[PDB]
Amino acid sequence: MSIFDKRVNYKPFEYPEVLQFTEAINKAYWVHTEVDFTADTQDFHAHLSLAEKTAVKNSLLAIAQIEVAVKSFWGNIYEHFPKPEFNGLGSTFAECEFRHSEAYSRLLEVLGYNDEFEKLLDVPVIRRRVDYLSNVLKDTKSQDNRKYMVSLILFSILIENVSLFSQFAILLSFTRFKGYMKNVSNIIAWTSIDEQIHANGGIYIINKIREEFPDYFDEETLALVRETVKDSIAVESDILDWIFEEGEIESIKKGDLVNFMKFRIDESLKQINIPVIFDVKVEDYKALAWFEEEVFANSL
Amino acid sequence: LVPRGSHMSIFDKRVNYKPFEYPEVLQFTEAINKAYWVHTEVDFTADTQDFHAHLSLAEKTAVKNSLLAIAQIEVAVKSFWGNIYEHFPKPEFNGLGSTFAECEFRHSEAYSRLLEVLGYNDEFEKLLDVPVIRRRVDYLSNVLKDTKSQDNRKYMVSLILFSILIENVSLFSQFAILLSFTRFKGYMKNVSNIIAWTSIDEQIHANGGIYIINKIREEFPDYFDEETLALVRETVKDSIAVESDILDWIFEEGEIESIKKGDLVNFMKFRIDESLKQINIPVIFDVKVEDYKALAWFEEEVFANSL
Amino acid sequence: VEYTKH
Ligand SMILES: [Mn+2]
Ligand SMILES: [Mn+2]
Ligand SMILES: [Mn+2]
Ligand SMILES: [Mn+2]
Repeated sequence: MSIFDKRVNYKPFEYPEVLQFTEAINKAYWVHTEVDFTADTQDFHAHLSLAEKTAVKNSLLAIAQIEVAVKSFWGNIYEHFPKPEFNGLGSTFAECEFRHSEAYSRLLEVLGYNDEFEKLLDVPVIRRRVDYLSNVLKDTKSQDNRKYMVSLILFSILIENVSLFSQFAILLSFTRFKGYMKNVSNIIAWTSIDEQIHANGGIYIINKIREEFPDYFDEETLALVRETVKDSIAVESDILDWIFEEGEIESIKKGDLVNFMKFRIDESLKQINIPVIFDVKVEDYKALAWFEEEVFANSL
Repeated sequence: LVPRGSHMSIFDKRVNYKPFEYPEVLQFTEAINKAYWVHTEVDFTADTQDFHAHLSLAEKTAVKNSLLAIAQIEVAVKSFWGNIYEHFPKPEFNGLGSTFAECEFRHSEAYSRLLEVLGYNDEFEKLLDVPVIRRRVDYLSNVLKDTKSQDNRKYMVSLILFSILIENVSLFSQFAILLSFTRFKGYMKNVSNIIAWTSIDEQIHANGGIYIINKIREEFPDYFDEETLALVRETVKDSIAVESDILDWIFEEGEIESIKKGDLVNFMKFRIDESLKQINIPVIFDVKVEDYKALAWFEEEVFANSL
Repeated sequence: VEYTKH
């Protein structure tokens, strides 16, 4: 049978590599109640400039825009790939996304941004972000396996692998270079690991579909993906202007963030056999090479 | 004090994430989070040596069949909890749903492991050769038939039976049998860890189910009508008959020292009644005193084998 | 029915 065909018997798994992803989540398991942010609030109050406060605030608002929501994609993958192991993968990632929504909802509460979050659609660049995220997710529930596969590609490479990562990076720069917001940075680092596992899980599925239905990856599909990515990267660049609306900060630069995102996209596209779009030079993408090491450091 | 003239129901879709209309959901998700476990934590070498050297055929067969019976429910795609948000479209119920659904995959992987470890994959594949198991499949299919029903009254019925039977009772005789080996003979300690942890999980799922049933009570009291309550009473009665016969198959090679069928049957009947009380439904069995205290050690042993 | 509440 194919990846789209229902198997009744639990084991053996047809796609046993699913367990590498579920085991990674299991090993990385965390909940927000493990962290207290009192010390972070004190530093925010006493030791951050207006520019810095606004970058922290807007970065968290941007994260919440994606994370504080019902995210139904992963919980529904079993409807498209009706295998016991993909119900497992889906349920593990879905639960994970609930731990995320609770974590970012708490950060909003603790920092006093619940009113601003409710009014976030007043920000023009955010409305453009809602449109592209909607575009990506629109065929999430389509019975047309080709339509859905585009949703899956764009969900994995953009939404899981890229959309949030500039905000993660901004928040981690405070801890790395100034030693502030250590606990926020714990949450961020754990979320970044989870989301990398989600994106890689999506890449794994996409490549299984490519092995079994190479015809789905046609010229129209590849062109749609590349254009949507280009439009979305332009939107996330403008997000950066709003995050830094009160001024540039010392710990991280917008230019470096844009190259970071462009680089992350290309690497994902390579992994699923789609032509690179930006071709970022080594000296540009090395600027935020510290990201991975900071994520690892703040994982404990 | 002042009741609302109108309000959105549990079946309507709230779009904004917080505040939660049903904040108590978090009691159940936090209990699961706190009890979090996977089978990879556990090594069964000692248990297999215990099994090999120190258990009789009657005992081995009780262990094997209790595990095949647990596996029959656990080693499967269990899509109920992952599906509840389709019926109660609230952010909090997606979180409860997702939390219990992931838990059930930790369960399926755990019992799949025990089957491979104990060498019972062949017996599991052919489990439908056992008559009493085919009858268990029938009563389970009746509970589960309106799981995906758009008709809310019927779905509510599925949920009641799902919670009081499948989550709260159907497994618990097997859990008790396996635990008895540790409590009374100090064998199978690691297996009993897995079972104790599963027991804790399934109690939380049943109580979460019960919470949801009680919220539906408040919002739609007209749903708990005469026919519906009677439909539940009858299905429960039948189900307990099948699970009694499951015991006869589990002990097919003879009765064992650490636990007895009659005590187990009164244990099941009792916990059914308690779950009925909790959703304001009249008791069915009305067990004792002092039958059901035969297995009053259950919870203590569960608490003990969780480390 | 879809709706908001705070
Ligand atoms: Mn997330
Ligand atoms: Mn994710
Ligand atoms: Mn279970
Ligand atoms: Mn359960």
